[PDB]
Amino acid sequence: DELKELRTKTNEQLNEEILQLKGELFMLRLQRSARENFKPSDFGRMRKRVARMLTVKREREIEQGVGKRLSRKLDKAWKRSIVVRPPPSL
Amino acid sequence: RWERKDCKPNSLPKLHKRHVKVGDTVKVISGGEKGKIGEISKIHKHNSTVIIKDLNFKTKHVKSKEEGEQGQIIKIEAAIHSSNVMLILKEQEVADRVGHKILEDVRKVRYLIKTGEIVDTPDR
Amino acid sequence: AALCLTKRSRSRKSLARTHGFRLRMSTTSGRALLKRRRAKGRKILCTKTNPSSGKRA
Amino acid sequence: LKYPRRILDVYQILQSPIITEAAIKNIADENSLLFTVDVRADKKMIREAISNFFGVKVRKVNTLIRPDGTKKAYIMLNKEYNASELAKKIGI
Amino acid sequence: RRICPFTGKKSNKANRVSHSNHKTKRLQFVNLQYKRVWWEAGKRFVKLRLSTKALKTIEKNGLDAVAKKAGIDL
RNA sequence: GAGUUGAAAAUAAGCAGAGAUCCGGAGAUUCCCGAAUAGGUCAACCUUUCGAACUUCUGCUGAAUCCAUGGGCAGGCAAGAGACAACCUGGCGAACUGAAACAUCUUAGUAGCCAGAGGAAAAGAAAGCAAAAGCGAUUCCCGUAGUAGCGGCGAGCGAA
RNA sequence: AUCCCGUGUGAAUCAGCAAGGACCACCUUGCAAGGCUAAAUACUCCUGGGUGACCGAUAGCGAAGUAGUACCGUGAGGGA
RNA sequence: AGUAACGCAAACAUUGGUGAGAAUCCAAUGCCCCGAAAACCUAAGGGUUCCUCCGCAAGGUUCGUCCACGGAGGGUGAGUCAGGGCCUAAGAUCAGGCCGAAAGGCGUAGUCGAUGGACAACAGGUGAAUAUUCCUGUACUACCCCUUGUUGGUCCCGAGG
RNA sequence: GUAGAGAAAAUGCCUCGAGCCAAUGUUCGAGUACCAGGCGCUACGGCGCUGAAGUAACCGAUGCCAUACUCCCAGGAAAAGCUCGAACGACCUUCAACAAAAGGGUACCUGUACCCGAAACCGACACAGGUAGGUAGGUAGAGAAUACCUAGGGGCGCGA
Repeated sequence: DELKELRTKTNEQLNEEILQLKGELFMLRLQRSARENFKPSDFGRMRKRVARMLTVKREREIEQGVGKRLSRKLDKAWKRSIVVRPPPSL
Repeated sequence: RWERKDCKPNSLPKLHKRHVKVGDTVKVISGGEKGKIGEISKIHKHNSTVIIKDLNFKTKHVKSKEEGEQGQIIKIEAAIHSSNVMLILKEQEVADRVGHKILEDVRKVRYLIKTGEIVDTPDR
Repeated sequence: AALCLTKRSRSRKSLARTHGFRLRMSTTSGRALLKRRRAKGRKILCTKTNPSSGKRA
Repeated sequence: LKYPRRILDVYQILQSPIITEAAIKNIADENSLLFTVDVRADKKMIREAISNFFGVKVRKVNTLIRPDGTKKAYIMLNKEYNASELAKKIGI
Repeated sequence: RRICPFTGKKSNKANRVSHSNHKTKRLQFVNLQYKRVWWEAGKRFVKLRLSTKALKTIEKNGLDAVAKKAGIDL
């Protein structure tokens, strides 16, 4: 059971999939208040999946060639502009 | 009790390593109830403590409910150390020492040294 | 006249400048003090205050 | 170019609601409701993480640091939107 | 510092012996001195700070040699 | 090679032979203060057009004599700036003490402080030592020698 | 004597110059005022392996549990 | 040695409660004391002591059901009030500059530094703990958006204040 | 106004030029609330509905005009905001600003609890000590003293 799909995703789909992950994770955190307790099974996975996405992107960035400093700057030029979106689940 | 906490190489407790495996059919070697077959059920791998079923008889007591109601006694079966259990198969009903082989395939398994039986058996 | 009591409710901000970490570091001697307070192994190696809220309950 | 008072990632801005009886009274009282935000949040970045995560226009964000370090944000939703019925889809 | 740009002529650590042979410490230092020598290659003066030995030396050996042997100008 | 989600027991769901827990080599992320580095600052903060100052490189090229310059301006790249147990080199360098007092001397060029650097540093290839005979860059241990010698020829220091 | 430094004068270079414990001769050694260089060598906050006529709970690290902790001092610092 | 003491000479008394236990907690009724305060705010400081519910081992110079003590939850909302985002005094740090065994010293433009100058909110409600912060009503300041026009800018600058 | 170029600085003339300065004052804000007092509930708090009058004379400030004014010598901080404009400086109704609807909307961080002439702050103690500033009522009094009291708070934590 492993994610041989992120390495197939290009940049864009990878990115929006990151945002959607963080959203659905926002909702999971939100559910704790009203105690719908399926989270422990499948909370950490969500959290522990965004990391995979980030790792894949950095490797891709690396073959292409950018310094860590440059990558950091690039990340900031992206962190700065992002609009929260409701999660797909409704 | 600090004198007996799990020992920690940099954020983790050393796991030791024991010959016995879950679902094993063991004879108690020496301690106490010497010479009594059993099926292990639960291995505490840091202490080498192993509870085999229906043997060790601990007569505890439990306050059940919040008003002092019930609290009827339970009888739990507590640990026994690992160096006190050998293996048996019902066919060669006899204790033995473990071993190893590399069978014709790649995999590598137990092999009771005093007999020809195989401890690993099927995968499940 | 107050009884020979050395410390009075002086402002934390005023105290910080005199013994503040920022103040402590600038002097050549001050940096030296940090050397020792770390080689011994202290944890609260100053007395400071913070321009937000100098306390966490 | 315009940047946010700081880079907090936006999503990390809100953490959990507050389920105290008093907050229930405020939901049922003012068209407010309480959030618990991490310390590096604003009235811009909280005022612009509810009008873009619940689809409700917000009126005020009275936020306050809390004696132990974390932050706590009363949000007054504009009257046209009504508090309790919104919190019902949230679970409160 | 009191160090000739053109020679490492430092002060001298020397104790001044008295007549009872009582030795104080008396740091002893060069007569390096404010002048303004006429750097020909720019037709123009430069203001320097010169241990007189080094002044004699520039004259005997010219200036620019002294310069590169210490690497000083501009 | 099986069971596991750190300490202690549950707790909640999970993951794993379609290798989980775990152990190694290489990676990636590494919020904020701190050399601290965008600017200020009461350290872990605020204001921020998002990013020091020193070298270096490429361009603009003050002053007087449009000279030549250096300085300044900019776009550059990314190297120095901190840390250290003891050992080492350098600079500054005490005193109580011993001399049955004490100014020469001795503790001692020790301690300490500052400045560098290394896993070792410093020294080093002969304008050396020798002695009518020979050696052959440095650095250490033994031993010559507590001898020669120096010394209010006192306390003591003491080579080759 | 050699050896490096402050002030001022300030040689010759090989049918020369320096040293050979003032200095002078003769002889003998080496030849300055430019630079670099491994080992044997001193060290331990440490890591791995082993050993102990070393301690074993006011001993051994000050410290066999949130030990430079509690506490005390404004502070350096002291410290169970 | 169960000895001195129990921290001022404002002063307690009752009835009825709570409780296993009342001089010591709660509520009355009475007496009394401060009132340029033994009152109400607020700068500093403290830093969780505030509130609610349990608890009584140690603490309280007695007692204890009670506490500023232990345990678990909870709490402090600002365009206007205070500070920062504005300014600068004493002072501090000072690029470059000068001086100095090293560190570093003197020093200019700059940069910080308010105890000071610029600048805009009041009344009444609410409530266990917040209210010039929340609510009601009426205000004020700054920046945009809309209209007509003039096209002429903002800075560095020289002046009033 | 004009004379030595915007702006004051200095010169002179002149202006249906005689009023300017500031707390109070009026009205709206408040045809409103607010309220003593009524009638029920009550696990004796609480709430409920109603709710009249809401005016004048005295004295008086250690607030206010106010850095009015007079008198003194010892002769009393600065820089920003803010108001006027020259090399009408780079830039130009595309990026601009003003009367302006005083029309519509928006409005950044940090502190706020509790003590604060203190049992929790500084004197090591729940210490007959100390701690900036603000408000300042009645009777008698010259008075912020004193004496007795409103508001509010307390009866001092061993007793008989």
